[PDB]
Amino acid sequence: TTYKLVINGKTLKGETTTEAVDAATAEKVFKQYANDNGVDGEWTYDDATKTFTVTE
Amino acid sequence: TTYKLVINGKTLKGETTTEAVDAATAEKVFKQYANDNGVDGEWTYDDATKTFTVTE
Amino acid sequence: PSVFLFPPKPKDTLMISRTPEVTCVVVDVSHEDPQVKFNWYVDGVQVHNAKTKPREQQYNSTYRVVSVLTVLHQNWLDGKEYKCKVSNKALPAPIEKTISKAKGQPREPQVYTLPPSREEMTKNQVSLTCLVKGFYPSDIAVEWESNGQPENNYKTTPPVLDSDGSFFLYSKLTVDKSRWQQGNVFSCSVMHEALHNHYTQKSLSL
Amino acid sequence: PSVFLFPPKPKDTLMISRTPEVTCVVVDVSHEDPQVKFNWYVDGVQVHNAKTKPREQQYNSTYRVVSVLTVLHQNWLDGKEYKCKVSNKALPAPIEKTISKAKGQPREPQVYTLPPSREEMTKNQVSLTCLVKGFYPSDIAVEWESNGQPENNYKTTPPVLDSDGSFFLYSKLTVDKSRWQQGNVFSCSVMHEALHNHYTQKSLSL
Repeated sequence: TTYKLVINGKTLKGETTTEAVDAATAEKVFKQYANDNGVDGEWTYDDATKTFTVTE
Repeated sequence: TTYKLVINGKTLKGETTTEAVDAATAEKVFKQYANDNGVDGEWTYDDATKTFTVTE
Repeated sequence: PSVFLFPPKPKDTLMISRTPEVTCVVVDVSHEDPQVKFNWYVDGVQVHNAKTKPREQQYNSTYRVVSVLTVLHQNWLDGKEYKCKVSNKALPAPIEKTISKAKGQPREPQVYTLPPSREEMTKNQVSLTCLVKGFYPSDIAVEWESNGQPENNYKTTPPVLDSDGSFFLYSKLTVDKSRWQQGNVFSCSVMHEALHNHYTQKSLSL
Repeated sequence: PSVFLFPPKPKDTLMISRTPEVTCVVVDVSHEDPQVKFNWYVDGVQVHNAKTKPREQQYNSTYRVVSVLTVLHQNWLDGKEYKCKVSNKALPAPIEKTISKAKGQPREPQVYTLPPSREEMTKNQVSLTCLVKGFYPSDIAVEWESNGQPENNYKTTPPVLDSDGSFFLYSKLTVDKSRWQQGNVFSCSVMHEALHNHYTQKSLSL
């Protein structure tokens, strides 16, 4: 459990976490946060770190 | 144009007409009249006569 | 060479004013042996000039003989057996394909209609949806019409198998937002073996 | 014998946390000649241990060798070319199948949601409908979820071609009438190449 998102987006730099089952129900969570904020970019994981990355 | 329907149904005997393009838009017309009335049966045409027949 | 049997189009069997046709198609015909004789037997008895019609079609490097038997709405609908019997000197013995209407207790379909999304109204043309769920067999056909006249700009997803053994299809008709707002009465007619009168038609209006 | 190429499952390419795999399948393998060597080249360059994995499957009276190359989400999505190169002594020369992601300017899909019919409420379970129209390419995938959790009892009609070159699919999620009335928030997530963030999710509540 527990995945964190990294937003390296235009004029919005930062990070957040989410309690989830599978990684994919992290993606759908963060990814939504991402459009709730107007971030739009490429994405990445990294099970080594259980992380996600948005790069506008 | 002009097709007529023959209802030989249980406790409803009679006939009617309808202005239509193709025969099939007669079928859909009468056939609806048929369920609007609670007639339910087998159907027939007869281009010789441009007629339809409901036989409960 | 090979034979291929084909069943009538759902609509051709469910509407009386139409014509159900069973299509027998022969392939890999070649050129020195094109005399492909046709035998059709309905539920056993042979139906000679049942209608029974053929015609040569040249291509590839083989011919393609095709015969077509006009069926009887009620027989097909009562699960009768259609037999195409192909014979021709290029073969050792008669080939025979049979075909029948799907078997199973028929489940009358339910037909609901839903208007556009409050959100799709922002646009120029909106979508009228017509649900037809819980039915079997999967052979069915939908159409749309507004006041006594048939719309055209519509599409209909093929039947999909639902989790309860019954089937479900969605059919979407489109319109300039104006008619939808003017207050027009759209109407999705559904045609099916299971319904009363092989027909229904549920409305839909603002 | 014969080779058969297969593209990743739409969802495997659109969700980062997943794995896009291109599947090469060899058939009519026989028994005296099963050494079917595998060559995969991504957009030209050869990708050796790209992952590249095989394994014997005995049946019929022929084998069926299968290799699978783990693709890169962005490449496939950028229309890169995947090459499966099969070779084995039972053949005169190398066979090569290529495969690519559909081509065309992508049309962002629109996602509307509609509640049950006032008429289907009379029943025990009602149907939540989720429209996704006007899109291309046809590769897409929908899912549903209520509060942070995924429902399951749902079905999704395959994409159908609409009259304007765009595509349209309907996806229907079911529920005991109670939850629908209790006031639950259902939510149809749509995943697509064209959307912002390869994702959207529109709600739906009483």
